Amino acid sequence: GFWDCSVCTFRNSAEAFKCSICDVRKGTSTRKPRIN
Amino acid sequence: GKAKSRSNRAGLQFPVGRIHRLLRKGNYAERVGAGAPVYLAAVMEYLAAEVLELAGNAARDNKKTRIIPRHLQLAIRNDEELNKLLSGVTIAQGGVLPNIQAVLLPKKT
Amino acid sequence: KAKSRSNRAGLQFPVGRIHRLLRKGNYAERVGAGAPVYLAAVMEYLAAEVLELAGNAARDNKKTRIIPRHLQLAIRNDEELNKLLSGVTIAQGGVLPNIQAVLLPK
Amino acid sequence: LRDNIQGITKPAIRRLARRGGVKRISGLIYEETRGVLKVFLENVIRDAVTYTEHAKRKTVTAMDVVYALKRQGRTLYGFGG
Amino acid sequence: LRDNIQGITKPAIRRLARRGGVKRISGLIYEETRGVLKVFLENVIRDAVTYTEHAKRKTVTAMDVVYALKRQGRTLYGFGG
Amino acid sequence: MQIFVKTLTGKTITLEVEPSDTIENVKAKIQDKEGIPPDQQRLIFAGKQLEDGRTLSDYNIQKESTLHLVLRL
Amino acid sequence: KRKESYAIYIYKVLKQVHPDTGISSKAMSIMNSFVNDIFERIAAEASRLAHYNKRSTITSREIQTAVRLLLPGELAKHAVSEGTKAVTKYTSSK
Amino acid sequence: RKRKESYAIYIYKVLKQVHPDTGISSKAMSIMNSFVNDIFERIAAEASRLAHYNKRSTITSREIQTAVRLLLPGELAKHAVSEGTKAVTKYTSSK
Amino acid sequence: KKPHRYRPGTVALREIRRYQKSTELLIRKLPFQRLVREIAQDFKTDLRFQSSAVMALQEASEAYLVGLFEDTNLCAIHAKRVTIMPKDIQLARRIRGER
Amino acid sequence: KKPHRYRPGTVALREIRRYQKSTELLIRKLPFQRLVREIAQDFKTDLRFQSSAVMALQEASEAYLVGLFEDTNLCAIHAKRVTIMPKDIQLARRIRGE
DNA sequence: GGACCTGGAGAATCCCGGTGCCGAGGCCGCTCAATTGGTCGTAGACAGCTCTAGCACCGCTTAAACGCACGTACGCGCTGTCCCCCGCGTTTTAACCGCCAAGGGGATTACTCCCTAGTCTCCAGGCACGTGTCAGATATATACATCCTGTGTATT
DNA sequence: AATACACAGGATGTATATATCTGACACGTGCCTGGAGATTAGGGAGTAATCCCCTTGGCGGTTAAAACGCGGGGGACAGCGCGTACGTGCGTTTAAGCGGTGCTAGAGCTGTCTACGACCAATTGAGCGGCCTCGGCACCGGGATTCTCCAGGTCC
Ligand SMILES: [Zn+2]
Repeated sequence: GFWDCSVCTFRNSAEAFKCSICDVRKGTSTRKPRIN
Repeated sequence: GKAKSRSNRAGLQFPVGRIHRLLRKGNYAERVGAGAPVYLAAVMEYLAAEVLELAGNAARDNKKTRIIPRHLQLAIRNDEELNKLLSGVTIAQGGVLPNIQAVLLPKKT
Repeated sequence: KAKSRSNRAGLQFPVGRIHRLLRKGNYAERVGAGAPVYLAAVMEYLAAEVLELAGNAARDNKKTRIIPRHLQLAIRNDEELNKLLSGVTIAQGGVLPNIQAVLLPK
Repeated sequence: LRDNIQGITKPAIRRLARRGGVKRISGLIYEETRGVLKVFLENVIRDAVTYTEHAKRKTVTAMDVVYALKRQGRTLYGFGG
Repeated sequence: LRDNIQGITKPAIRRLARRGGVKRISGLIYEETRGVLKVFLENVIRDAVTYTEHAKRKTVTAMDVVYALKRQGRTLYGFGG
Repeated sequence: MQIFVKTLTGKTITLEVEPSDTIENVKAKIQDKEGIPPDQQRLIFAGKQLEDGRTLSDYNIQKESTLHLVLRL
Repeated sequence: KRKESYAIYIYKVLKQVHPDTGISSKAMSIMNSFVNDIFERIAAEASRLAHYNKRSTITSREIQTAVRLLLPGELAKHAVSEGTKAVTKYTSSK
Repeated sequence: RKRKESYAIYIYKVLKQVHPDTGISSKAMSIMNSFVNDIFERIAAEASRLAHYNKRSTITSREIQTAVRLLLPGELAKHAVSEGTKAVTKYTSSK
Repeated sequence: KKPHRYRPGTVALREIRRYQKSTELLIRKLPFQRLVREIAQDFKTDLRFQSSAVMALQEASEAYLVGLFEDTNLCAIHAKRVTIMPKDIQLARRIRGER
Repeated sequence: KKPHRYRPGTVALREIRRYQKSTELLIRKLPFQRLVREIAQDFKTDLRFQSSAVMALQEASEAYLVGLFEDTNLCAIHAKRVTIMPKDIQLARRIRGE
């Protein structure tokens, strides 16, 4: 599995809890991460 | 037939009947409707689920299984709306976020 | 052959009206006997204090009536009243005369 | 109804500054004050209009404005309630 | 119980300032911090003992302190309520 | 070939490239326009991090492509 | 459509303290709002005290403790004295 | 020995439903309990005031909805309103 | 010959005393009404307003702005200046808690 | 020959990081408890305190002090400085509304 | 010669294993609070009507907003000095952990009875209209009060 | 010979007195809804009595933290020079504001009538308190890597 990021658009590993590129924290199922 | 608790009927986990009793005996109005405890239970369940999910993801990063106050503190202060809702709350044994002003830092390229 | 409770308590503020407001205001299942009397007395004292100060302010200003400016002056110049009313704004009240020392030519 | 924020003219902002006790004013204060006023009004009017919507009414009254201000720590005296 | 306000020692105030993010501290900060802490404690303990006396008790509980802080605008999570 | 670089700042930088061109030249063009060295440049497209040793055609990049730039220091 | 307010009582208190002084309509509205605010604050604090203490009755002791918790310094002392005097006068007369 | 109710088991059930393999400490559970209590009391007080303003004697789902729309920030309020509407609709259409 | 010319500072102090002595609305009423209608237009269409509501909005807004300018002046004086700049407003609003 | 000596301003940053990552109590418990008992003496004679009461008081007081120091640091940086002085504390307490 | 650059030494923090204690977690028994079923009154929805007051438009004064010119005072950058605070060391000091002992007071139970909710009857206090005088706003004319520029002349 | 400084005079601005005239406040009148008085009755709260949990006072030892002293460097604060960006004032330009008239949407009330919530009694399962373990997490120890800092080489 994986989880896409709403900021960097880069797919992140399923067992990862932040983007390894844009450092944006993993978002909740309902509310997505902000611009920054 | 068999009794069916209202919480199971509404598809919730929080106690609909207990919230109904608290509304009834809490000096809020003369009467309390039927759907008011259901709506209130849904709202509280959602607001607790969001915090618990973020705190779980925060705890797994720290290579820990047990949730502590620090994870809750970090999750609340890093979120914007959650911080806005809880702006006048102090969490015991939560600490503070890491933050140092740029002018105090040493010379950087 | 009926005597109002306000007259018996020695008060100018109503007592039965405040008892009704407490009873219908969703504050408890019961309302005692002396609670409206105590509440009315406290409210009357506070109003009397504010009115005395404002009336003194207006008279010294060569007026007969009381305007919101006098209320604002009396409220903001008293430390206890300012603390009690730290979150309230008065319409058409103005502000106290205050200017910083370093802004004056000397 | 467009760009009506510009109706708050520079002399008015200078007048409001004078009542606060200010002597010298920079040439970039006016935009900041306009932004602050716009955000404040957005908050209060949002609260007032949702109070009006719950009452099943099509008119914003003074009581709705006072109630909106009261739930923000900005109690107002002199318009009833 | 004669003079224990001095028990809040200089290293403790320095540590609290460090957690606050302060790099350099002047030598006159300690008296100011002591006074501010004394005033805050006076207010909260006055409210707590008022609640304690009303309930006809002789022991100040955790709920008294939580309620005293709640009325003052600083709610506390992690002790009940 | 026209490509837009949607940097996380919010700027849509536009550059001209060639379908068989290497990623290194595309990176160098940004340094020509902005000044960000290719070492510090990170390109994101369809969840794939491009490498200077490959080419645009190797990543199935078509016309009117949109790219993202991330600074990693 | 009989609306009601505290106007006549405030006027009577004013004439009690200052015999030859008037009051404008907007000052009247401000004093009305002040009275309503004081009433609601003290009532809410008394209700909270009753709920905390596991009781369902608001008495004069609840109001006294609410006034102490809400008014600062000399205001609280004078209000407590006034309330005690009013209650002890109301009780002695049947 | 005397009963003292709380929200512990429901918090734990929601946690297990979201994170199957994560526990909670005692202080964290107490903090979550206080959070739920605070939210309940806030919304109930707002609904009470808003019902009293319009000279009404009962508080219903509409008052709770308006209180939620008043007390929460944007996205949180929207999602909570959606959740409440769905829960009430499911509750009604079942006997 | 040369017309009388006050030095920079006297007219500002004169205006400070004047507007600290009076209690009238300082923003023209009709432009503020139009701004109020503009802002509310994005929350409900064909809304209508009572005049007293507009007056209450204006009173509260002016009180808030005067308080904010007072805090800005205090912050400017702290930084050893006489003028007010946007960073002073930002510091006051950051310390207050509005951001 | 010269023993190692850090330049001024480096141990301070280390302390800042160390105390910004921990969540313990920075004041000794016994002196703070004695201070609490002294302050409460002026209101009622022969009072008694639950341990949770003293702990809650200490946690709240430390949170308040940390927030005050944060605001003080902002005020000091505003005036083009690095060192905090009582003027900054007073300005912070004036703007906050205390 | 001085500034840019580097190398080596040293202290601090992080990663990796290994051991041990107690707090989270699931179970068991009970008991009381949620649930089901039925009855009864009224709060609230819905329709109909009246009439205030909110909106739109026009037309004319006229104070306020606007644009431009000129100069001065204040914001900002740079430089130099000195004393205060930081970092490290050595010697005190009292916080902290551990046990033991005593009793004040929170917590609960049972009993009695006074106080408040609810009801009906009666009537007067408090509110809505209507009316009229005078406090305050507005206009006009002197008269006192700070602000500014220029100069005599005494000091240096 | 120079330069500051108090003084004198012009000049705006503000404070004071006087006439008038208009609308808002203060008072009277009538009536109708809401507070007062009497009577009933059920439960809330006071109060005595008991048990035992938790708070307070005491003593000993171990050792980390607080207290005192010293040397120096980075920062706070004063002083000076420049220049540009606001403040003041004048001559046009725009649009707010006052008064008036006309339209009708929507608040505000009144009258019906039914669905919905309160209240009570019985009964069954959800939820709480006490127990008993184990596995996560804390602590110790050791080495490995990261980050400062000054002593010399060399090039500009
Ligand atoms: Zn990302």
